[PDB]
Amino acid sequence: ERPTFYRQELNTIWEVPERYQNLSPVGSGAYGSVCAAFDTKTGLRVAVKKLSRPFQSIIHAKRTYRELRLLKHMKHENVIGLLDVFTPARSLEEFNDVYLVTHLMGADLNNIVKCQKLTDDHVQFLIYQILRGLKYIHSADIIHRDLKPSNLAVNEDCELKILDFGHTDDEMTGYVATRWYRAPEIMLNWMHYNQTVDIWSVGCIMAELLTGRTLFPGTDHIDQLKLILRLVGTPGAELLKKISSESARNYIQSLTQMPKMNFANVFIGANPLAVDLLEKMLVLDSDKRITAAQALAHAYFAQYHDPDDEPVADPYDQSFESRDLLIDEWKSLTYDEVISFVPPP
Ligand SMILES: Cn1c(=O)c(Oc2ccc(F)cc2F)cc2cnc(NC(CCO)CCO)nc21
Repeated sequence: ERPTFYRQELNTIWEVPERYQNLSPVGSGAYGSVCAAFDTKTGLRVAVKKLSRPFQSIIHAKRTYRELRLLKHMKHENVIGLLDVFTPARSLEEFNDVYLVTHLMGADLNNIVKCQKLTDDHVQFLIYQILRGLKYIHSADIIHRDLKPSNLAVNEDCELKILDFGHTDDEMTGYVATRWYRAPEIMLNWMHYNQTVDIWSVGCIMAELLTGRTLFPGTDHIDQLKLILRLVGTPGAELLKKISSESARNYIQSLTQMPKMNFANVFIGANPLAVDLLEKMLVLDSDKRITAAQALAHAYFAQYHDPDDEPVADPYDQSFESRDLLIDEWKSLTYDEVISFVPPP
């Protein structure tokens, strides 16, 4: 049955089912503003995202469909999930707004690191959960592509969820956290990239949790690359071949060759098992990076690793990605997905 909706001006008029009370602006998220609220039906504190102009263009309509598809698929402890999706619309003809509901999270990882070192046990637990969530995400052939501490949310008990999985040129420019966790092959568009871009990001995050400091705080793309290459060495012939961009490969070759540094001398005092994992994650050749599944079985996570409690995802059909459709067709697909939603247990 259709719930009763009530109206409220927040951020824009918000029209939500009565179950959602005490709506309070919480800021911005991916492609829309977020409100905290109390779900009287479940007793949960929730985050409610209203999408801004979900169907104003083909790009927007497809993006709307994409986010809804991704959130409906994800059913994992360490990945943001969909508690509810609703529209005040009674039909496709009047359908123009989409609201997404998930758990309200207490803080992001930026708030926790706060210029300070975490204990080795904290790093173990936090990275373990990230890799557990990434194993799940990657098993569905989904790539986050933009993992960073601000996308990693935690509750009081340090229970972690990954948000915003699956940025303009300007916001990737300069001394910005938006670029600091990006694998070099995506930062400078070396090649058709895969899942392991996210493992690079995990290495950057893990090192930051260990030192309290940004691993590669480049002032720009070029500065960041030099920072990266100083640690991991300049690419060898083998990797150079795989750089399908003639232009990028040519620039790479202009740089003075540097050997990989000793990670034990970079990360003084750190668990040698942590050092070892960082070495396996922060490999320039993405083909050779440790995967999430492999990293979970690494000795560093001995006290958390359970092969029987690290689930994979159901198959995720993303054939729509290569599909060209009109606005109203993307809208109709989105509508179907809203209508068909079944709330989690
Ligand atoms: C920033 N942000 C979102 O963009 C966000 O996006 C959504 C995704 C899917 C969805 F169905 C609904 C959403 F709102 C959810 C969300 C939940 N908790 C929190 N809590 C934050 C504390 C700030 O009060 C800390 C983590 O940033 N922030 C969120």
